[PDB]
Amino acid sequence: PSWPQILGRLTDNRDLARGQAAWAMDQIMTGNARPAQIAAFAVAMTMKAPTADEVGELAGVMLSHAHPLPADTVPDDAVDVVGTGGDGVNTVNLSTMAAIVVAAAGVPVVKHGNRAASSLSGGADTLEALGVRIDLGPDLVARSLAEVGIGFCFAPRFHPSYRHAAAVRREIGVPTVFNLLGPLTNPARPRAGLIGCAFADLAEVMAGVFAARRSSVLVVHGDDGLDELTTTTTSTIWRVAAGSVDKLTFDPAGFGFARAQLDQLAGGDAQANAAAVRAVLGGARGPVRDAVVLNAAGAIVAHAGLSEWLPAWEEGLRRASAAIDTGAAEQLLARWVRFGRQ
Amino acid sequence: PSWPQILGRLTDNRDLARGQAAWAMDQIMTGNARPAQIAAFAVAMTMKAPTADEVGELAGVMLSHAHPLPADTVPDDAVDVVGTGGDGVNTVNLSTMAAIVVAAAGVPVVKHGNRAASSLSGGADTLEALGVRIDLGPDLVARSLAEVGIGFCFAPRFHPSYRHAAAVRREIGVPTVFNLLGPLTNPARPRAGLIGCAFADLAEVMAGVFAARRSSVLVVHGDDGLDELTTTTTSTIWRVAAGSVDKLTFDPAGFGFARAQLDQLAGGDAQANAAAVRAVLGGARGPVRDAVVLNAAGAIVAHAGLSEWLPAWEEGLRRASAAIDTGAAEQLLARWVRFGRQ
Ligand SMILES: Cc1cccc(C(=O)O)c1Nc1cc([N+](=O)[O-])ccc1C(=O)O
Ligand SMILES: Cc1cccc(C(=O)O)c1Nc1cc([N+](=O)[O-])ccc1C(=O)O
Ligand SMILES: O=P(O)(O)OC[C@H]1O[C@H](OP(=O)(O)OP(=O)(O)O)[C@H](O)[C@@H]1O
Ligand SMILES: O=P(O)(O)OC[C@H]1O[C@H](OP(=O)(O)OP(=O)(O)O)[C@H](O)[C@@H]1O
Ligand SMILES: [Mg+2]
Ligand SMILES: [Mg+2]
Ligand SMILES: [Mg+2]
Ligand SMILES: [Mg+2]
Repeated sequence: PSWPQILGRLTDNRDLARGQAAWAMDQIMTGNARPAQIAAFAVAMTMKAPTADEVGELAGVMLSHAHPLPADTVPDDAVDVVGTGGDGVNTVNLSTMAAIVVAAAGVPVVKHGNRAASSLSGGADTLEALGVRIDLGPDLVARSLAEVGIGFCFAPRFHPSYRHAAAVRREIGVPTVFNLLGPLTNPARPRAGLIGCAFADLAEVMAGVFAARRSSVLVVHGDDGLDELTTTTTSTIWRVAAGSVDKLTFDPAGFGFARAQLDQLAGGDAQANAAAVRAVLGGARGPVRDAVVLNAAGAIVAHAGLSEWLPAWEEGLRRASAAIDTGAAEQLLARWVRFGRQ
Repeated sequence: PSWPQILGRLTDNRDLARGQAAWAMDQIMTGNARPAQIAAFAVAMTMKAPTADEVGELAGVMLSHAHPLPADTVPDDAVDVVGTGGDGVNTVNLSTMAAIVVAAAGVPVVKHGNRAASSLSGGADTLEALGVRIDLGPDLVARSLAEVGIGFCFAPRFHPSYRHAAAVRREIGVPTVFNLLGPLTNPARPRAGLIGCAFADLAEVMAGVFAARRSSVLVVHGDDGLDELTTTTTSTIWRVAAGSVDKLTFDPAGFGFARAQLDQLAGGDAQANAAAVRAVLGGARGPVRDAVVLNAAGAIVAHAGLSEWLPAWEEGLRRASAAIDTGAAEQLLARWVRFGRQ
């Protein structure tokens, strides 16, 4: 394989041969690619329209180079709650809040996360502001998961070889196929998740990658553009189960939720967003709670799919709400903060 | 304007707004674009499908930054004979040989040229092997043109600010929109030309750029893939005159030209291709001579267009053949060599 061969194929609008995307990614992640080659590949793959096979190869190479969690430390039914980001709306940290609630309902959560790329405060930034340790390596994430019920895998900590693509992605600015990879490369490799996708036309491709792994995942795109299940309108859900992908539209009104305005979900800096988390876990009613409960329920539905759509959602909403109302979610965050200080 | 705005528009498969392509090219030419940005732009422009407007903007910026020739030193009827290269056939240097013959026939030639990128020996390489000084500056090119009847503008000498782009292009190794720019950026700005294009689907775009300038040009693509008028089969000609383009099919059988095999036009290294030039100029009969006379005639037809198709060709073929047969073409090369030495 070569860069002229692979780039030529992509610029002729042809799907790559098996292994070529993987060759390319490994060149990038071993530091052997020129910035121009990285850029050309990212842009060419994006404009050609990447396939699930190709994206699966890219994610596969990343996982092959990632720091793994130690053996037998991740429950077979662990779940992720994470998105691509890049929706350009700068909301409160819905995945992060949902993840805490889900863990507090008793579902093991091993969350992939990162700092913001465009938003004011990313999930890692807000957790940091809350006193949660976002710097833990493999051993300690495994202990967090065992002792607290949730572990946070800070992406740069687990994916140091991905640094080689970092400057190039920033310099070109524009989203590419690489913006699909975050949720696909959780180093603990949980088999269930509620996965946000900001890019409506590529969500199906992400879903295809999870289907090839036989993951139980809901890939979600709010029809208002959010990489979350939204409360302002319907959401599109690519449901992944038993290796197949089913496309659905989801309306929260079907479960008694009132329509919200997008500005009701607006975020701010790390301190402002940390305060927003504290308010929801404290039992404040309103639009931010509703969106958290909705997304937590989605994660629980994905979890249930590891082993029907309507009762699953009803049970998910019931469990997410109870996890907040009992105080369990607020207590879990406190215990998480205390685990880190120890 | 910004790289994210422009790259975003292109990856959305949208034509650029007026002036955006020029903005981008000026950033590249001033050393202000990162290699990753250069590469992203080249690839995105190529896959979106460039317009004549866009390519014209890129060319315009290069000419703005190029070393010009001194005022009133280029004849108003000067002609170029040059192609994109990149046809992957590795032939003898047909444009270079044609240019010498055309000049010997009395048509002033200010040739844009460069070393090979893929071939074993490009026009510049073969001229160097013949003893011609290829790297002369504006003042001396102008003197060459007046005293010898031909001048050669070495692209890297006249377009020093293009070095950032040229480097990225070698790194990604695949043809892009930038491979159209050579024939479009002759620093002497001749108004006529015989212009080869290796890319059949983009020749019409090149022709459009020349039309906007109201040049008299034949943009040519051999139906065997050559960026030259071929003798192995028919050629497509985008004839540019009166600011309009019309596409023609051209068969040299109509002028008594026998079919050649592409193998008979095969080239080698600079010394072998220099030998091929000497052989043609020395009056050897055969497929190479035929191909040279045909392309020489084409340039003379373009020159005439600055002012009927078939009579123009007949006159061009007669003048080309005679320029060789009288030894005028051999003697002009000898004078060209002496000029550079003295
Ligand atoms: C995967 C990943 C690993 C290491 C660094 C980065 C980084 O870019 O800094 C990274 N990217 C993401 C990580 C997550 N994530 O959830 O951990 C989400 C999105 C992205 C992204 O760049 O689009
Ligand atoms: C324009 C130009 C200017 C400076 C350098 C280069 C280079 O790349 O080295 C260059 N490119 C070409 C120049 C000519 N030319 O006729 O002088 C022909 C083709 C090309 C090309 O790369 O496609
Ligand atoms: O700056 P952006 O590109 O817009 O990304 C915003 C955040 O979304 C992603 O994580 P995640 O879904 O886990 O965070 P969340 O809690 O805010 O939803 C990403 O890792 C960022 O932390
Ligand atoms: O390596 P390549 O990409 O295949 O290009 C072959 C040559 O063709 C172009 O010039 P020109 O038309 O003037 O040269 P010629 O005499 O060989 O036709 C280009 O500048 C190269 O010198
Ligand atoms: Mg999210
Ligand atoms: Mg989000
Ligand atoms: Mg040529
Ligand atoms: Mg050629």
